[PDB]
Amino acid sequence: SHHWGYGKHNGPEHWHKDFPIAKGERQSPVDIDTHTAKYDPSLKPLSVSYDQATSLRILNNGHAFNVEFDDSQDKAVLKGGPLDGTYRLIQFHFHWGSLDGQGSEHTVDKKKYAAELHLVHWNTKYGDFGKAVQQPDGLAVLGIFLKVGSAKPGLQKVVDVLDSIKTKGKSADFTNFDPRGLLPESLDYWTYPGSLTTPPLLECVTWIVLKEPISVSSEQVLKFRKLNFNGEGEPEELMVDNWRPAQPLKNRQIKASF
Ligand SMILES: NS(=O)(=O)N1CCCCC1
Ligand SMILES: NS(=O)(=O)N1CCCCC1
Ligand SMILES: [Hg+2]
Ligand SMILES: [Zn+2]
Repeated sequence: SHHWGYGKHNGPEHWHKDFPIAKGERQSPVDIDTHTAKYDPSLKPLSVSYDQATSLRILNNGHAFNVEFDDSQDKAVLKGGPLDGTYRLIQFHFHWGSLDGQGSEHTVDKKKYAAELHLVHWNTKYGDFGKAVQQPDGLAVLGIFLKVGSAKPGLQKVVDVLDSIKTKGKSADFTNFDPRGLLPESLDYWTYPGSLTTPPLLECVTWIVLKEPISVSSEQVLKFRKLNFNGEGEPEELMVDNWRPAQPLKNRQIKASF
């Protein structure tokens, strides 16, 4: 069978035929118009508590790679900001381009970054991820832009395992990785209600998008671009341009923490 992806024949313009929510009222990503976003003094301080994070594995899922965490206890959590309660880190992944001038999902005044990091968390009041994605406040995704410049030292362990997970369905052990090494200095952010940016495109996400990008080197992003969408032994389809473009804002407001 065919499957959704990022090519001409199965990319974002096709997703609505199997995932009609693709044309919904709270789809992600969106363009962040900085002049229209409003400071919200009701936002509480944002709390990223990752000191006890336990990474387990890295997986090439045929769309991106996921760095997976042990979420059987509150070992790595996001709280505060726009969030009510506690959200547990389950995985992170990236979206990136074929060229440095595109790759992000969110845009900032229509600016595209080279890539975007998504740290995915689920609301512990719903007990598991699968139940959380049946809820309008089930997930919180912390989004971080990547620009090309100086290397991000904390990213290099991710870059160096990618050769071992080149093709779809390959995984590798990935213990003792500290995701705090992927953050910028500032936690200043924009927030809005949205969706998963991949099928099934479920409208369950509180998005928290940091204003400050991280810098990664050209060499680091070049290694992202050597991954494959295809499986082993299949003709090579480089894993590039695995981003969804901006969707209509509709009846939403983006709030700023700053
Ligand atoms: N609607 S979809 O899931 O993106 N896909 C399009 C290509 C054929 C298989 C279904
Ligand atoms: N790209 S995303 O919206 O962060 N992600 C959340 C977890 C499920 C797959 C989609
Ligand atoms: Hg939902
Ligand atoms: Zn994502």
